[PDB]
Amino acid sequence: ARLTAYERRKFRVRNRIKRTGRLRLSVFRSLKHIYAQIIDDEKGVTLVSASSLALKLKGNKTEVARQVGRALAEKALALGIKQVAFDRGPYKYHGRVKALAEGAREGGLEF
Amino acid sequence: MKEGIHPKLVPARIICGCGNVIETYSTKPEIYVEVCSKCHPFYTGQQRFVDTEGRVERFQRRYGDS
Amino acid sequence: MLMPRRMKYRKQQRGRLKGATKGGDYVAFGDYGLVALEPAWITAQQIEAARVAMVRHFRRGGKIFIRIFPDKPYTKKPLEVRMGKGKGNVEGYVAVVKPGRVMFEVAGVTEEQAMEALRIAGHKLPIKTKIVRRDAYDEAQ
Amino acid sequence: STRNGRDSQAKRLGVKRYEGQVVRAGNILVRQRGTRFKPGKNVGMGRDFTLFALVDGVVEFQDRGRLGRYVHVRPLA
Amino acid sequence: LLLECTECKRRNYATEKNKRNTPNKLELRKYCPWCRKHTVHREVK
Amino acid sequence: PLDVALKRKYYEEVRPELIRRFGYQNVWEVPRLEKVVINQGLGEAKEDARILEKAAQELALITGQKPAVTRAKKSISNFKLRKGMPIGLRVTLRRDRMWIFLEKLLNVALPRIRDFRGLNPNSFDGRGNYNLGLREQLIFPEITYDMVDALRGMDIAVVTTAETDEEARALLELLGFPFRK
RNA sequence: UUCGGAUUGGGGUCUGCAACCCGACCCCAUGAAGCCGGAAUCGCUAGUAAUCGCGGAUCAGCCAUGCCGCGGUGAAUACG
RNA sequence: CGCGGGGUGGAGCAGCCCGGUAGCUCGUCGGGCUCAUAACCCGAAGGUCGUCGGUUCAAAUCCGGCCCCCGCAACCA
RNA sequence: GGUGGGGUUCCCGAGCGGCCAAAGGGAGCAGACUGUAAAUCUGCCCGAAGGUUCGAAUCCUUCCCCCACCACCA
RNA sequence: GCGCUGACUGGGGCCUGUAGAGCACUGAUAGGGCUAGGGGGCCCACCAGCCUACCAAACCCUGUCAAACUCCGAAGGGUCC
RNA sequence: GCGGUCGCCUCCUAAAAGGUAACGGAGGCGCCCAAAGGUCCCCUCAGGCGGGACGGAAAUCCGCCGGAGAGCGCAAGGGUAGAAGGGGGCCUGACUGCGAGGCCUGCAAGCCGAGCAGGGGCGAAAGCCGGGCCUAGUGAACCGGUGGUCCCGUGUGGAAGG
RNA sequence: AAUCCCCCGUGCCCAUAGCGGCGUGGAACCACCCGUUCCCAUUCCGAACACGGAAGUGAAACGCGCCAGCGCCGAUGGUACUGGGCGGGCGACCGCCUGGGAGAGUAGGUCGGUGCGGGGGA
Ligand SMILES: [Mg+2]
Ligand SMILES: [Mg+2]
Ligand SMILES: [Mg+2]
Ligand SMILES: [Mg+2]
Ligand SMILES: [Mg+2]
Ligand SMILES: [Mg+2]
Ligand SMILES: [Mg+2]
Ligand SMILES: [Mg+2]
Ligand SMILES: [Mg+2]
Ligand SMILES: [Mg+2]
Ligand SMILES: [Mg+2]
Ligand SMILES: [Mg+2]
Ligand SMILES: [Mg+2]
Ligand SMILES: [Mg+2]
Ligand SMILES: [Mg+2]
Ligand SMILES: [Mg+2]
Ligand SMILES: [Mg+2]
Ligand SMILES: [Mg+2]
Ligand SMILES: [Mg+2]
Ligand SMILES: [Mg+2]
Ligand SMILES: [Mg+2]
Ligand SMILES: [Mg+2]
Ligand SMILES: [Mg+2]
Ligand SMILES: [Mg+2]
Ligand SMILES: [Mg+2]
Ligand SMILES: [Mg+2]
Ligand SMILES: [Mg+2]
Ligand SMILES: [Mg+2]
Ligand SMILES: [Mg+2]
Ligand SMILES: [Mg+2]
Ligand SMILES: [Mg+2]
Ligand SMILES: [Mg+2]
Ligand SMILES: [Mg+2]
Ligand SMILES: [Mg+2]
Ligand SMILES: [Mg+2]
Ligand SMILES: [Mg+2]
Ligand SMILES: [Mg+2]
Ligand SMILES: [Mg+2]
Ligand SMILES: [Mg+2]
Ligand SMILES: [Mg+2]
Ligand SMILES: [Mg+2]
Ligand SMILES: [Mg+2]
Ligand SMILES: [Mg+2]
Ligand SMILES: [Mg+2]
Ligand SMILES: [Mg+2]
Ligand SMILES: [Mg+2]
Ligand SMILES: [Mg+2]
Ligand SMILES: [Mg+2]
Ligand SMILES: [Mg+2]
Repeated sequence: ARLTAYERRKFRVRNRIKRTGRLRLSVFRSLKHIYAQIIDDEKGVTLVSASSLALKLKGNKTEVARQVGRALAEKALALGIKQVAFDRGPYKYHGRVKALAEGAREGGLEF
Repeated sequence: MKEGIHPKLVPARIICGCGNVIETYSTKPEIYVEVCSKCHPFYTGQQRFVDTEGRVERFQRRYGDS
Repeated sequence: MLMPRRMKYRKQQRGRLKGATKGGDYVAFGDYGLVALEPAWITAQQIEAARVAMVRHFRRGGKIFIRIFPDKPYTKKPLEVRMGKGKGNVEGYVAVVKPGRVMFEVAGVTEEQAMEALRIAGHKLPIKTKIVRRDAYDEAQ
Repeated sequence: STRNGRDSQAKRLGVKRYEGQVVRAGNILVRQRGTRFKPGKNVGMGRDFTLFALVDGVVEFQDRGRLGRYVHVRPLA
Repeated sequence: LLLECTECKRRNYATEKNKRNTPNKLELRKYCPWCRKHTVHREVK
Repeated sequence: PLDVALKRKYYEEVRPELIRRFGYQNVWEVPRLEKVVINQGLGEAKEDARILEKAAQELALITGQKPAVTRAKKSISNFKLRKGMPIGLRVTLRRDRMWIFLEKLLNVALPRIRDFRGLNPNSFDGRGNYNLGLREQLIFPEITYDMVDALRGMDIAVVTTAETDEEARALLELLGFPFRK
């Protein structure tokens, strides 16, 4: 089996984003944690990071998520950053990712 | 499982030439069965009833003395 | 008469006879060979006039390898010429043969026996030839 | 007679601006049949797969291997 | 089958293409008029 | 419904005898049952969907799941069959419901097959899953014989995490599959 | 189909020197074609036709459903 | 060479347009009537569609080639 | 494009405001007669939607096709 | 009228699929081996069934061919600075 | 003369930009789709081998291997699974008013097109949407039909006719 | 802070990073995993997608290493061809000068490299 549905759908949803050419807010949700970077492509460079790992929190991951959401706005908005594009990667926009997103408002907007 | 248009699958009671199969777990509880094997009728714990092996044998025997 | 079964296009352009080259050329199958000195279109009916010259000399004996093949369609206009209307009418087939190529190439026969056969075989051909033996130079592969 | 005899018009396809040419927004850059030059930075691609400068700029070519060939317009014309 | 789409009144609109017997029905679909904005647009003649 | 005698019988009888025999180093490495997929090729019913829907009603009754419908991949003319017509039914089942179904299959169904000197042991497909076809559908307990319009069989596919054949055999052996030896 | 008993499996009885080819019969299993027969065609005018059984001859036994006889019950219809 | 038409059970012909299940007459075979044959009557069998590629899900059928066939043409010179 | 006729049980075909399984013909089936084949004879079996009345195969609107005709074509 | 922009030349980028060559694709194709299918010669007529000094799939060794083949690909040519 | 041909698309000829001829080699078009269209969300082929009742070279099912040889309505080419392919849901942007700037080009045509405005669709959003993977599916003007609208209406209002 | 090593993201080069075989990793990260109440789900199936988890395992997956059987990359020399200049042959075609110079093949090479950000080590 070459190149699984995971890595297709991943590319498929990424490639579209990378076109509009905004800052990318990438989201990696694992079985335990949820992490988010804000990346500038063509400089190939991460700007602002946030995670349930580095903020050492737990208790009900959809609620954890919204928190690393408000956490990213805060840090990021501080550098001038506004207007990004919301990655969502392999994930359906739903649940934990929907929540990091819909807690990633107050800065870093339109989602 | 999708909700609606789906069979119930409730704990049941199956009978046979033997006693009850307690396990069951199927729609339509309390079902009757022709012959269950694994209680050892039917070739399991083989009884081999009304066996023969007499095809060569019969003309080897009664024809022996006669 | 050699001829490809199942062609992809009947009627292909003539193209040139340039540049003696491109494989064949080293005697891979046998003890002796006929090598092309000049370029030509060599005709199926020419190849079989060579084949038979040789099997006749082996009295059906020996081994004969050929190694050129007539895949190039040869057209002609009926007699009745007049230029136009179309192209028309494949007669034979040819193999294109440039210099240094081995055609034919016998084996399993005495030297002076094969060398006599190849010489005969050569007269049936339109170009000049060379008879050859086999070599260190024909390597191993 | 011959049952042959046709051909269609030349479609005058190919590349219309080469690397480091100064283009303008809207200039078309490549005329092409399939997707054989994919649009890069600041390069649109029309329904006939045709690539055009999005901005005034200069043109650069990029060969990305299995990713294909890419035409970008590099802004600040 | 050449196709011509009326709407309600003032009758100016836009026209179309149907090469089929489907839909054989009243053949009606939503569109933008030049005066009012985006009404029902049925098919006539 | 998490009890299911055969399920238990796998853990407290079969898993152990398995490690004892092949000597598995890891907990996971010992063969698990995933996925009994049941399938009916029904193309006997082509232009009549009425015949199909009665047969899917049938499976659900024995499986406890409403089956899928499979549709003609390509048009193949020699026997009817244009593309996209309903061919037959297919239901995947796992995880409990595979268990509860396999349980019935071993104690009730197979005993009720005419003759049945046991299951052919060459159907292991060599990467270690097993497949079997059935002639009629009333060998299941849920079928009353007065509900049958016509007898249609099926294909049962059983998938093992056993990398090999000989292993996959053992698993099913020890589960009580009556092989013809 | 409790119609019909063809085929076939197995098991036996008897005659006979002997039943493989080729016997008759009994029992168990098996139960086929066949739902009244195209063009056509046969018999019969009364105790006849239909239907039912029984006997002889030949013969060890029998392929007899044949033949030659026996009685049992017993129609229809002849304008011409 | 040119152009148009064709090639299908034993014979002679449909079917090809318009893709999906090859028909008609005669002939042949088995029976009936007759002393017998023929006529007549009741049944039956028989063709892969010149050939090779191709198109399609499917080709006697649509396309291409080759092969025989019939017709027309070959004038100014 | 226009005008006039249509549309009925398998085919044709008449078809009326008081119901018209709906004349009739032939086809098919089963009987009678039979050298063959028939001829003769007896039985068997409302284009569409809507609408007007108590009743619609009948009257109207509409829609779909057929036949017919006339006319036009930048 | 403009007036250094011209042909040609130097350097630099980009573009291309020819000459050559190649056989990875599409086809063609010689010799061998190994092998489905098969002609069959036939062992039976029940699945069987051994041999190929004929066809011939695939597959492997060896060896080639192509305007409408290309895993490759010059010299040159075009265009902008 | 007879025969063939005559516009459009694809490939080769065509000499590695473009263009390029012959009664040079080969094929196709004169349509089609209310989903075969927009969008969002998923999904990934053909083929080979093993397995599996009726199932056979191939109906459907399961395993593994298979980077694209499948599919993309139709000819070929280019393209293409990191989708243009397959499925589903909501939908009609197969909108109106325009159109920087260019491809092409003797003319006239043919072509691509960002962007703004109106009112929308799908989407959480970024966004996409002015038919369809693309390249054929076509016809200047004149004369007339039909629908609409404001415009003109031969002294004036109408009307005729534009 | 830095340098290093390990992991998780996420880019770039676009096979010298690939297939295969072996080995190795669970503290932490990651996965599988525990469940299906809830959000949300599968033309049937929590397989997938989704949520709540944290008992177990690194078996699968992945990460890291090693091996050149395959795959991939590949000189140097030498030819083919050729821009420009000249000859030769009835021809098909050949040769010389000057500049450029493949393809295959031979030697070899390779079981990746690297950026930004995290988490962890020192
Ligand atoms: Mg040579
Ligand atoms: Mg000579
Ligand atoms: Mg062209
Ligand atoms: Mg397995
Ligand atoms: Mg006998
Ligand atoms: Mg009866
Ligand atoms: Mg009789
Ligand atoms: Mg009398
Ligand atoms: Mg009687
Ligand atoms: Mg008697
Ligand atoms: Mg006769
Ligand atoms: Mg006679
Ligand atoms: Mg065919
Ligand atoms: Mg004259
Ligand atoms: Mg008669
Ligand atoms: Mg100057
Ligand atoms: Mg200049
Ligand atoms: Mg220069
Ligand atoms: Mg060449
Ligand atoms: Mg090749
Ligand atoms: Mg070439
Ligand atoms: Mg190279
Ligand atoms: Mg240059
Ligand atoms: Mg003429
Ligand atoms: Mg060119
Ligand atoms: Mg050129
Ligand atoms: Mg044509
Ligand atoms: Mg497959
Ligand atoms: Mg298979
Ligand atoms: Mg393709
Ligand atoms: Mg859709
Ligand atoms: Mg313009
Ligand atoms: Mg808008
Ligand atoms: Mg005029
Ligand atoms: Mg006008
Ligand atoms: Mg105005
Ligand atoms: Mg006025
Ligand atoms: Mg006046
Ligand atoms: Mg006036
Ligand atoms: Mg752990
Ligand atoms: Mg541990
Ligand atoms: Mg629930
Ligand atoms: Mg589902
Ligand atoms: Mg592991
Ligand atoms: Mg090399
Ligand atoms: Mg060199
Ligand atoms: Mg030179
Ligand atoms: Mg090299
Ligand atoms: Mg990295």
